[PDB]
Amino acid sequence: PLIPIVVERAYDIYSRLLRERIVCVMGPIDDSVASLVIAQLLFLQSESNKKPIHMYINSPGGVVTAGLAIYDTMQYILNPICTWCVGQAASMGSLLLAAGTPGMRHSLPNSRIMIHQPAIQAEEIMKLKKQLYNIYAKHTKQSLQVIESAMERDRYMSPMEAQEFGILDKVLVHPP
Amino acid sequence: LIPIVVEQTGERAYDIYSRLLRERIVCVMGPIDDSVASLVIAQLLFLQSESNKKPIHMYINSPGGVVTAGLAIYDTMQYILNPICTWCVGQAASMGSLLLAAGTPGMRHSLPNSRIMIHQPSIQAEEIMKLKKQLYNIYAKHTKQSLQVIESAMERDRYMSPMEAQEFGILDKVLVHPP
Amino acid sequence: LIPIVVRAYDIYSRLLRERIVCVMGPIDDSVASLVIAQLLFLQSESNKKPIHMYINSPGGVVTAGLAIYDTMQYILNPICTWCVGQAASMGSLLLAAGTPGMRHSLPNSRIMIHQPAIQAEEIMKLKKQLYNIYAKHTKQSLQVIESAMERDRYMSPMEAQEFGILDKVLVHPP
Amino acid sequence: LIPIVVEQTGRGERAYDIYSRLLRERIVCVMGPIDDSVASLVIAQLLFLQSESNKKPIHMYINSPGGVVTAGLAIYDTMQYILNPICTWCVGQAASMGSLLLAAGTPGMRHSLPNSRIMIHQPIQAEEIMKLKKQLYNIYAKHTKQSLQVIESAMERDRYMSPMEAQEFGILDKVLVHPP
Amino acid sequence: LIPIVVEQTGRGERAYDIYSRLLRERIVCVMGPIDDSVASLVIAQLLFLQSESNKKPIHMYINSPGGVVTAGLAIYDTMQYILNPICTWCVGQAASMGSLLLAAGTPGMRHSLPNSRIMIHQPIQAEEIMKLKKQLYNIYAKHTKQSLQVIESAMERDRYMSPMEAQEFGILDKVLVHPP
Amino acid sequence: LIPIVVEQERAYDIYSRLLRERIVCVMGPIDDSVASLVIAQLLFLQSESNKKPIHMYINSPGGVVTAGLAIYDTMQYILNPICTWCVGQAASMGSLLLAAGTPGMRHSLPNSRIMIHQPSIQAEEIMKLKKQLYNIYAKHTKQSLQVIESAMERDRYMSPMEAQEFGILDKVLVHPP
Amino acid sequence: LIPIVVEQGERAYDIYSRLLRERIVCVMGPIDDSVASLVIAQLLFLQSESNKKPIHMYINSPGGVVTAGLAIYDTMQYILNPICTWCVGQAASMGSLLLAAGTPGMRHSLPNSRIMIHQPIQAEEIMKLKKQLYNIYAKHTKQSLQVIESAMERDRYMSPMEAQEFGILDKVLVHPP
Amino acid sequence: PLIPIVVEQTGRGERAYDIYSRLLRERIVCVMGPIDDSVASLVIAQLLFLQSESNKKPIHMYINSPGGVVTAGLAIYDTMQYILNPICTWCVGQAASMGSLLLAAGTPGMRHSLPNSRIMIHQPIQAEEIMKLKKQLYNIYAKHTKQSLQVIESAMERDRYMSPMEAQEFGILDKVLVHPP
Amino acid sequence: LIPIVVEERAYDIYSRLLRERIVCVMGPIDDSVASLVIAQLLFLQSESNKKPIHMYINSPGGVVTAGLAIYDTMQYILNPICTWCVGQAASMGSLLLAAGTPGMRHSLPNSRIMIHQPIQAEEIMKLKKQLYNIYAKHTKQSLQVIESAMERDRYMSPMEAQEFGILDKVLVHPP
Amino acid sequence: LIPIVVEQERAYDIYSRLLRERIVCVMGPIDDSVASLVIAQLLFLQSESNKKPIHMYINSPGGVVTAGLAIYDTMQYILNPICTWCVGQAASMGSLLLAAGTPGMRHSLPNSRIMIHQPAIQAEEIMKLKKQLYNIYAKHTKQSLQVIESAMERDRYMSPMEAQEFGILDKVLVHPP
Ligand SMILES: O=C(NCc1ccc(Br)cc1)N1CCN(Cc2cc(F)cc(F)c2)CC1
Ligand SMILES: O=C(NCc1ccc(Br)cc1)N1CCN(Cc2cc(F)cc(F)c2)CC1
Ligand SMILES: O=C(NCc1ccc(Br)cc1)N1CCN(Cc2cc(F)cc(F)c2)CC1
Ligand SMILES: O=C(NCc1ccc(Br)cc1)N1CCN(Cc2cc(F)cc(F)c2)CC1
Ligand SMILES: O=C(NCc1ccc(Br)cc1)N1CCN(Cc2cc(F)cc(F)c2)CC1
Ligand SMILES: O=C(NCc1ccc(Br)cc1)N1CCN(Cc2cc(F)cc(F)c2)CC1
Ligand SMILES: O=C(NCc1ccc(Br)cc1)N1CCN(Cc2cc(F)cc(F)c2)CC1
Ligand SMILES: O=C(NCc1ccc(Br)cc1)N1CCN(Cc2cc(F)cc(F)c2)CC1
Ligand SMILES: O=C(NCc1ccc(Br)cc1)N1CCN(Cc2cc(F)cc(F)c2)CC1
Ligand SMILES: O=C(NCc1ccc(Br)cc1)N1CCN(Cc2cc(F)cc(F)c2)CC1
Ligand SMILES: [Mg+2]
Ligand SMILES: [Mg+2]
Ligand SMILES: [Mg+2]
Ligand SMILES: [Mg+2]
Repeated sequence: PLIPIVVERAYDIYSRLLRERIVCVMGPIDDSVASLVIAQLLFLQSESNKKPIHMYINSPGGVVTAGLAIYDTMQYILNPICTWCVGQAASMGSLLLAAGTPGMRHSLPNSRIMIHQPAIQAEEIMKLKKQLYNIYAKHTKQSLQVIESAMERDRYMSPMEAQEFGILDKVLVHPP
Repeated sequence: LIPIVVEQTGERAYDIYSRLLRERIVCVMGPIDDSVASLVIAQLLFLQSESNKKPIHMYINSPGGVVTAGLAIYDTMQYILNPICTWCVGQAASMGSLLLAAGTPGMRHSLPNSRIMIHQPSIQAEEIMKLKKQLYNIYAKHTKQSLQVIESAMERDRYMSPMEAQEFGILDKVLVHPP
Repeated sequence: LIPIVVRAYDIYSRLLRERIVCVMGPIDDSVASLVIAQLLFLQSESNKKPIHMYINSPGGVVTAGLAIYDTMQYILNPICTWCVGQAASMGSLLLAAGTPGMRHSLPNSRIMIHQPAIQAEEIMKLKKQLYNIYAKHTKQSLQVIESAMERDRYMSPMEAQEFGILDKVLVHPP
Repeated sequence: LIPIVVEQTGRGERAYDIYSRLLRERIVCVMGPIDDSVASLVIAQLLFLQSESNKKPIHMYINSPGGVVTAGLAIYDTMQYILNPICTWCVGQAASMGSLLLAAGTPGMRHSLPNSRIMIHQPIQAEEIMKLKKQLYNIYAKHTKQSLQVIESAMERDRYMSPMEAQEFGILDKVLVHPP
Repeated sequence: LIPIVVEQTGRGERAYDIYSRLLRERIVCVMGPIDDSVASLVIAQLLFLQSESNKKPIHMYINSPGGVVTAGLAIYDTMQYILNPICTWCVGQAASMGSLLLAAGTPGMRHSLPNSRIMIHQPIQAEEIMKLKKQLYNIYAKHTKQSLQVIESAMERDRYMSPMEAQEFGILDKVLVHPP
Repeated sequence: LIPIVVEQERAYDIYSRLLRERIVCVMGPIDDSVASLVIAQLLFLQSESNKKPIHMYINSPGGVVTAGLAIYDTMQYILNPICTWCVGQAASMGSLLLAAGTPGMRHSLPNSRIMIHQPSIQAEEIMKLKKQLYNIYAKHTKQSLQVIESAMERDRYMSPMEAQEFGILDKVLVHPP
Repeated sequence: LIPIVVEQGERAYDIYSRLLRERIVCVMGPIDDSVASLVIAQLLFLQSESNKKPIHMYINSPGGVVTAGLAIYDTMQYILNPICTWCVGQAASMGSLLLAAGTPGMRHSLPNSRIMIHQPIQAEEIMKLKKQLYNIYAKHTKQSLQVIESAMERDRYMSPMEAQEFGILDKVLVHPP
Repeated sequence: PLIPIVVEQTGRGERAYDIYSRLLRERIVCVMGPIDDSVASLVIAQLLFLQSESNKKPIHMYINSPGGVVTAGLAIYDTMQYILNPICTWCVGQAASMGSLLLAAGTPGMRHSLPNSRIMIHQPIQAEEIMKLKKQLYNIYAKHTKQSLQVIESAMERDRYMSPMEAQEFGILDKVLVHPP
Repeated sequence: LIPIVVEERAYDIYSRLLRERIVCVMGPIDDSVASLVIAQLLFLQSESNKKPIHMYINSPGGVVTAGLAIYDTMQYILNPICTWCVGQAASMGSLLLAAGTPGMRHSLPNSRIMIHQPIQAEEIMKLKKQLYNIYAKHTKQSLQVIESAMERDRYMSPMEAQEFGILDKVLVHPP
Repeated sequence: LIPIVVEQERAYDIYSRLLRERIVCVMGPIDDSVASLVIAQLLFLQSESNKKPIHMYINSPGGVVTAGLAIYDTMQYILNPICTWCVGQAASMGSLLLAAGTPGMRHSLPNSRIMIHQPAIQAEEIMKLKKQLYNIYAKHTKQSLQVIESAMERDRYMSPMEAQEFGILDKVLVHPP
């Protein structure tokens, strides 16, 4: 994990991407990742409350409450958010992908998307699961019944299938 | 420890990998995982913003690794407009050979003693097969071989020499030195 | 802790400014990557000035060693190789691959051409690549190389000189 | 934690870790076990110091239980390759390859502090192990001026020598309490 | 995490970690176990301080359970080699090699705080272990002014001395609550 | 080391001797291995006599729910009266087994502690199991299911007297009558 | 410690050996080559004692190694004997395949068991194994390949009643008739 | 992995055997799990014991193995050829690598698989030595399958399993059985 | 799990083989294996000082002094010793194979034999010289040939080992 | 796994059979556990006969000095002649035990190696133990303390012939006479 430095002032390359309003959600989501992503989103809003923010997602998912913290922050800030699926968006990753601004949810052609979810009481685990159903229903425009049925299936969707389902808007090979 | 080198601009000190990045060289050395993919993708996108026309060099010495991470790099290579020169040094196996093959036509290179493997050295069963079919389609597109030939070749647990890989359509040039 | 010398450089970076590249310890992909980056950087600083490669290595990963070997042949520069301590397995291949006339050992070094999850056929193909490379740089026949590599032993610098692995055994400069 | 010190130069004030400051005084430390990593660092320092001046003495401080023989021999060969006088100093102990480096200092310039201990005993195929051992015998014979027979016999004994005994043996020249 | 402090210099402000700042005041810390790495660092600091001034006192703070005997002896020999007066201070404890270093301070300049504890008891081949032990007896005899017989008997007892008892024994000179 | 005892002569390890007196021990955490052993013992004792009572000694913090349910189903499958005894504690699945003894034959010693709370696969499946537990506790305690669900949310133990009033057990005994 | 029991001359058996004597074979726990070897040896031994008498297979398993499960399955089909399968606790993955492979009419579950047909080398070989499972489930459940494939994609358990309706088992029993 | 005990009626009364020892009394030898020197030693000891009990009666070898150490597999193979007895081999679950070699080395006509087994002839010191061992395997497979060395070499390069029917056609086994006839 | 066989007396299968005068040297040789092999050889000599003993060898070698302890015991007892190489005999394993009674050293057809060998330096060389002397005695090759051959990191086939003088017969089945 | 042998019938593990022949093995490192066992065997053999020789087989790198001294003292305490045999090696405390056999009855096989060199307590106590070893070697070898001290400093092995000349053993035997 040596991070290359680029000259524009010298920045590590992730800090340079942040200057272009790009936030990376790569790898598992936990409280530490959520904290960082939230800090970046709030910083970018203060730099400009109108300019779009790009969120790059390559994630197998992770901790549900951490994912929900990022989701709530995405909705709290005013900015348009362009989400991009590269590699995969599974579990909480696909929720974040779906939560991008309508018209601005993107996937590359070979990505895979999973809405399936591969110590607390049983009732609390179900309450969290219902929160996920409600969020997916809101952003995909599918019924709760369809979301519940689809999330039970242990499978990935192609980008085209995810587009038809309402998780994303555009499948792009290159810019138009 | 990464050595530091000085470039004349006054003088600026770079670690040697950052200096290579300044020359439009991106390294894909070692196993491919999400962390490596993230770094390679960031570098490719940065280089495109510096110039959407100038070639980018991708050095590949890799046993492969995580398929979805490899596909993320592959999709980024196709997304950016730039010519990409791929170079096989040491080995390109599994996802490494896919990236090698995905360089711009005419600009896929190997050094003379490298070894290339398209075999994948041994989620639900159906999903594993879907990924495998995606690999077949990508190799078919860039090698110009049929799906039948690719499927048969990938079943064989072997490496190809650079000349063999050239004949197969994985690369274009086997170079001892510059022309 | 790496000492700093005086612009302030860590001592390995200072050696690199003097066109010295170190191949100390086991060779793996990470070492190969670093050595290759240094060789290519030094070529861009000057495609004519000699590069010094210091080798103290028990060997390591064959494909990583071959990546360094191919880079040594790719760049135009004269490469002076130096054996200090030992050059075994892939280390001795790199030593032998220096520019003719510029392959050196210190007097107490030891050199080994013996090699102390892939298919049997692929292991043999790699071994044959090593035979061909040693034959080319030592000027010995394939038969002699194959026989010598079977023997689990080190050569002294003088014996390695007679074999064609190196050119000069030096106590001090002339 | 390595303390940082400030030195006054021709270009102003510069901050060095204390080992880097010692290197500026032409002092090279060989403390702890000798392996390829230590040899690499010591060799780089010796070659750097030669380039700063091929005439000025270099001080080598040795407190070592020994270590890897080929790594020790790499340092030894570098000591002989550079032109500079090398003052060796035994502090604490010089055992196995450490005592070889101590003995390899420039004649007249091999030193020990009074309470140091020196060991020439040494605490791949059989033939190759013997070849290395014979190389050590030859090097000790050359620098101590003792016969091969005496060196071989002495190296078999699992013991340390005092600085005075090491002086009489030809490993070092001076046992010093303070400067003259 | 080591706090940073700011000093005013000829060029403006310089930031030192607090141990480096103490070194600028000629204070060398010997806290924790003594091994070759600690000895190397302490020796480098003592030699640096001698080069800054061969007359100004050096303060050595000792809070140590002891450690490696040859490493302790390397520090001891360096303390005797440099010309400078050395004030030793026992804070917390000085046990085994720690108490040897404490006792080796310049006569009149060996100090303890009131609640410290001092141990001269000490918590390779048999002959070599005894030779080292005899070196310790000789050093304690020299600096405490007690006979070899008394030192040998005292070192057999698995116990600590109070600062007052250590003063009476000849290990230290002053037990201080605050400056005079 | 398990001591050996002699019966009038045959030598048994002491647990095997207890088994001869129709005593089955459920001590420690419940997992598939414990369930297998307990089930084998219950079925063996039924074959020796389908009428004679079986004593089940329970000192358990609970454990794997499906393993506990396997024991529970076996207790209901065999015809025999089963006397359950709480010694030390019966928590989580342990208290379910205690409650599942034959009515009138569920016992605790005076200093035992009983917990019906479950100290904290897909979410839906975790809830299905939890609902199965509610139904079983309701059946054997004779409390409405609404009361069971509320009580199981409370992270606490009951004394033997409180567990008796709740319908988990029938008798709190210091010694035999 | 495995308790020892006495059978009537008196002979002392460990309790699992006593069960084997009653023609009961336990498949409790993860299935791997070692478990398969033991189960196969027991089935073949029981066939040699009598090629007509029923054999009882008790299943409490989360599944395990597919080829090991298939070795047991093939042995069940090879021997002539009627095989009564019993689900206690759970039968998941390969466990539910063995349950379903009992003799028609003789596949049983206790009331609180859970059954899963979902399944929690090169890609082509993994798919070939998966297709073998589809074919076996189709044969014993009498469902179509399409229905089996769809059902196996769903990460869920079935109740015993739902498994009965699906064709995995024949009887859900609280006690003997 | 507690091994059940079974009781047999003898001339002197009752004898208790662990179930594997009981199978050995019926001339059944198990090769289950990875093959290493320890497994080879036990299998070899059992084959030689069974030969001494009768040099004519068939021996059954049950194979469920991913393979393992090549020299250990070859030790078992050589023992199978050394004893005079007919050896019936049975593939249950899988026979991969050295496991499939042992399966193929059963007496002609007596090599069996159950219907859902999988067979692999692919194989998932100095380089020259590794090749010498590999050539020994080619020669053994050629002898027992009756295929050419060229066909064996090509087939062993492919990282795949064969079904029992495909293994039958290849010459690795003779019969694929659901139940006895 | 070691199977038990009945002869009534019940023996584990290795103990049954010992009743047939078979001693197994399978796996690495260390002091514990040497102790067991030596005890078995001495026991078999006491049962009969004339009847042959069979030693089965499948070993990568191991501790030199432990191997030499077995070797010395083989020479001490009067009995003919038939050695059998199954799988491999490498390093000390091949020394034991070669030390069988002349005419009674056997290999199965697919075994591999290695005489190459994959404290202070002087003591390591003394042990190595002891091995040279023992191989020279039992193979009838010169010290020079043994030293040269042991330097080569390779295995011999049974036929090559026969020609070298390590063994006498390569057998597919009994005659 | 220790093989079992039959004597004319009683079945012994092979080490117990050797003990029946008055053979005690000291193979492997010497620690308190090994000492305890050897001492028990020596005392048992003395009670069977206080006159018949005992054979001690030594293949040992040495080990704990006080444990070795416990065995040594027991060898001297019992009346019996003790034949010591070096097979493989006798190093450190192993060579002390070898040397402590009855005069005329200390044996080595031809390829054995013997080392008298010794490859938390206070320094003084370590020296006291070392002096005890010097005294014991002097007594049994008949060499002076000065010669023993000098020889023990040398990190080397002796051949059986050299050990014979030194006074550690009496006979180097290829086979019985
Ligand atoms: O201070 C600000 N906004 C101004 C600002 C300016 C520069 C930066 Br950097 C960060 C925030 N806010 C940011 C919003 N925050 C609430 C919050 C917190 C949070 F974790 C998530 C949210 F969506 C929202 C309360 C305080
Ligand atoms: O904003 C830009 N490009 C401009 C730019 C300028 C400087 C830098 Br540094 C990085 C990007 N894009 C780059 C393309 N990106 C989508 C994307 C994301 C991705 F992960 C892979 C892709 F191939 C493409 C969306 C945002
Ligand atoms: O960009 C350059 N050369 C110019 C240059 C200038 C400054 C630096 Br720093 C590095 C390279 N090349 C360097 C050679 N590279 C191919 C290559 C790659 C490689 F890994 C090994 C090789 F021997 C050769 C293709 C691109
Ligand atoms: O370049 C130089 N000398 C000049 C120089 C200037 C500044 C520095 Br920093 C280092 C060396 N040499 C130094 C000697 N080196 C060979 C060598 C290498 C080595 F590892 C040990 C040696 F004793 C000698 C070849 C190159
Ligand atoms: O070079 C010097 N002294 C001058 C000097 C000036 C600045 C610094 Br920083 C260090 C030393 N000496 C320092 C003493 N050293 C011998 C030595 C070494 C040692 F490890 C301990 C000692 F007590 C003494 C020999 C070289
Ligand atoms: O074999 C018998 N009963 C007779 C018997 C006699 C001696 C013994 Br020991 C065990 C059982 N049954 C017992 C009931 N069993 C089904 C069963 C299995 C099970 F795991 C739990 C149950 F509650 C019931 C089927 C076969
Ligand atoms: O020997 C027999 N049957 C007789 C018998 C008698 C007592 C016992 Br115990 C075991 C077997 N057969 C049984 C079937 N076996 C092949 C076999 C092996 C196998 F692993 C699974 C099978 F379904 C079938 C071949 C040998
Ligand atoms: O002693 C016998 N045969 C008789 C016999 C009788 C009962 C038993 Br149990 C074992 C062997 N032989 C058996 C064959 N053996 C050599 C051998 C050893 C071996 F490991 C594999 C082989 F194929 C052959 C030599 C001694
Ligand atoms: O007591 C006997 N022989 C008779 C005998 C009888 C039954 C048994 Br069991 C063991 C030995 N000897 C056996 C040989 N032993 C010396 C010995 C020991 C040894 F470890 C290896 C040897 F080659 C020889 C001396 C005592
Ligand atoms: O009771 C006896 N001897 C009689 C006896 C009879 C049968 C047996 Br078995 C063991 C001892 N003694 C044996 C000697 N023992 C003292 C002893 C103990 C010891 F550990 C070592 C010794 F050298 C001596 C005191 C008790
Ligand atoms: Mg103490
Ligand atoms: Mg709680
Ligand atoms: Mg799942
Ligand atoms: Mg493979």
